[PDB]
Amino acid sequence: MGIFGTLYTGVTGLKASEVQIATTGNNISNANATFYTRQRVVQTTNGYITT
Amino acid sequence: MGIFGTLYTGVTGLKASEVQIATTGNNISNANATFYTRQRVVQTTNGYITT
Repeated sequence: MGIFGTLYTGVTGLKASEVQIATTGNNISNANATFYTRQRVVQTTNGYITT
Repeated sequence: MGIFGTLYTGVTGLKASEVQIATTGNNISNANATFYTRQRVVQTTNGYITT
């Protein structure tokens, strides 16, 4: 029962914190400007069902 | 056959405690995607008895 239960709580909980932490962290530490911005990208799709 | 229930009654408080715990963290969970409002869980009963 507990194998996946407890596991993913730690996985999800930890990620939520460090990410936002990181996002703010360097930006403030930088004499910030903008000559680059987040790259965004997409994943190809597999076949799906409709009978 | 009876102990089946004996396990289950503990499972109620057990899993109810499990589910309610998971609910709080899930409210926290995926904040990278901006904002969110809520979900909720409930218990149920019906007509007249008292004993």
